[PDB]
Amino acid sequence: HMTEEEVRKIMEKLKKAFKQGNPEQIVSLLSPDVKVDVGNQSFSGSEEAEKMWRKLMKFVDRVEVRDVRVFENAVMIAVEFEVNGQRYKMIFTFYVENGKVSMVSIYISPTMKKLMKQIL
Amino acid sequence: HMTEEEVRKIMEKLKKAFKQGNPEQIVSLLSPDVKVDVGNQSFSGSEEAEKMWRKLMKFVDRVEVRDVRVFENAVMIAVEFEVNGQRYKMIFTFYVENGKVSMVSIYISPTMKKLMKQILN
Ligand SMILES: [Cl-]
Ligand SMILES: [Cl-]
Repeated sequence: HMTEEEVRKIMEKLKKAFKQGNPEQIVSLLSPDVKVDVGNQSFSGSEEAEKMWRKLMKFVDRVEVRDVRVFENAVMIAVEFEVNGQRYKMIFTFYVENGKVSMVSIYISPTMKKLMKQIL
Repeated sequence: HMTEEEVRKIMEKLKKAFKQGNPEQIVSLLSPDVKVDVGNQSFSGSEEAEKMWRKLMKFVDRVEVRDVRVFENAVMIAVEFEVNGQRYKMIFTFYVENGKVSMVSIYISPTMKKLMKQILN
């Protein structure tokens, strides 16, 4: 259980990590047993989460935080990604437990899934 | 891509099915290829989703909606379930595509983890 102010803190740090593009910042906010579900792929590790993040960031030329909201212990972040001149929209949901993200839920538009399945 | 007004209609239908009892409304909102992620388990297809949903709702003796919120194509519902005298907080995130729910993400309390394991297994 975390206070409203507690969740807002991680939110601002998650927001700063996305915009500035520092991957180490993102990873430090994840719990060691963080569960990441995105599309058909699922990841159990925190170190595995970092691997998939960097594997995505190596194709992304431009990151842009569109909007950020906080619902209970969830932090939602709308992100636009530019890959090969093309823009894509992703939705991230970070569920926080004890000051760190315990679960990450990412929505992927059908056209994005193609790219993820292509540029894999 | 769906308009803000189109996502709100689904939200109200979702909100209504929670403020009321029947899960028969939520299954009608599900896409045939819907993906439900609860705990470490994932459920694919409306058939498996309607099964998992029904089994869970049969364990719940009381439902209270704490809050509802819309964010892009995502519908968030904060709920309190009561199973065997004990009460648990949960969050439902419904991702909408073309008027139906393509993906459902369910967060549960750590204290509900063992209990959720018994129901689904
Ligand atoms: Cl997109
Ligand atoms: Cl907008």
